[PDB]
Amino acid sequence: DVLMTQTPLSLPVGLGDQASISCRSSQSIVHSNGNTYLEWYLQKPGQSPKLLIYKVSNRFSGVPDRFSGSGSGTDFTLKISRVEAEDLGVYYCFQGSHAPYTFGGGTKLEIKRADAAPTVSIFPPSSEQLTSGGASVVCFLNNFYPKDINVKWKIDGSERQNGVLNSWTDQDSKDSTYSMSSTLTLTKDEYERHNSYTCEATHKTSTSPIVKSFNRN
Amino acid sequence: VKLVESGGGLVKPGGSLKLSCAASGFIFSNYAMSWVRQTPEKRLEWVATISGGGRNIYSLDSVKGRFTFFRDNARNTLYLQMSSLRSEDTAMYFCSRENYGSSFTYWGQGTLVTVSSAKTTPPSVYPLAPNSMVTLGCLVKGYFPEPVTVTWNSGSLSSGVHTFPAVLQSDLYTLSSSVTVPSSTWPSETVTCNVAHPASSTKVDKKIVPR
Repeated sequence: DVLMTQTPLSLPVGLGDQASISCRSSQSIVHSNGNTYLEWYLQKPGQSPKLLIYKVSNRFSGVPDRFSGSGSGTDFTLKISRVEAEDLGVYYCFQGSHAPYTFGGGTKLEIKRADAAPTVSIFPPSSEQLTSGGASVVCFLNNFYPKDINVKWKIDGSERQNGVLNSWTDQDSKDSTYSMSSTLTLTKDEYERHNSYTCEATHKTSTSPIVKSFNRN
Repeated sequence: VKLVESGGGLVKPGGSLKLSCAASGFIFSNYAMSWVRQTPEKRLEWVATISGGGRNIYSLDSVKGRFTFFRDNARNTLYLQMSSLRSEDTAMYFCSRENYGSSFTYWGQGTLVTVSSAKTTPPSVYPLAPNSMVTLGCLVKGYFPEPVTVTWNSGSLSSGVHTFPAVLQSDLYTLSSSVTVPSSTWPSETVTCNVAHPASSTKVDKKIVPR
């Protein structure tokens, strides 16, 4: 089975700057008929993959001139001359010369923008949820950059690791930002047992936490 | 060139499922078609390819004996018959058309297959309520399998909206959605999150009211 690797795994790059993605095969992918069926695919968030390049260096129809392909034997490259926001997503190489045909594992292209701080909201549970014996507390951290962030829950001043679920968006091409959700799920009995609920968020846009909080009253 | 896949859904390990792909916009019998899948870790894997006339069929070895592929050229349709499904087969399945020089030239929207023993379960939907802007959400809790669909005010509100990816915990998915609107228009004007889950035929419209 032929085998493809890509580097880097993710690639941070500014608008208008340039980018290069490498693809290596574990053996030669020249077909007996003489051609090299190496193709590059781009999958934008929430969409099907699209063809960019075929037979190593041929731009498919409609694809911008900013994309170019090169390589030979077992090493290939996708170059992007000038990065637009729409070009954000996952890039996959693929070889179609040798059964079973295979894809590389993907390379995330990340648009580097000016740093941004999260906008923190915190939400007590609904009365509808309490009535049925549950109590979820939700924290939104919206529209921040870069993607690395630490979040922690404190209940009456002490930390809580247990029963905390976290979820990140992919990067938005509108702005070039990330959001994340953090949820703390408890029983109504465990929730009524305390008063002060707090998420504190740490991010390189500040030396000190951003804290939202509420009192069960 | 339009390609539209269907027939995806939840099935127990060992079970069977049939997928369809309907094509239009071209002489269907002239082009080879392919099935390609994407796992939840987002790896892509080729599954099979079938020639225009349907005589030549090439496929992955791990699906030999279990998956069957055929096409009706009269009805402009391609089929994948799955049996002996395993949890590794869980994936978005994509049909796709070949073209001189390239392999997967036109792709469909895909159809999600979930292989598992968890029971189907409809979501519970709960309002999240709490400066010139204000942020609201709804929590869609305890549903299975994926996907759900979330719009705000029946689609009349795309401007400042995002949905976080769902998270699995103990055989049930949980997801949330935030909207941001001007303070002066809420509560005064209403905000309503609309959730649909086709796998249970559930639709819930949940109005965000202030506490």
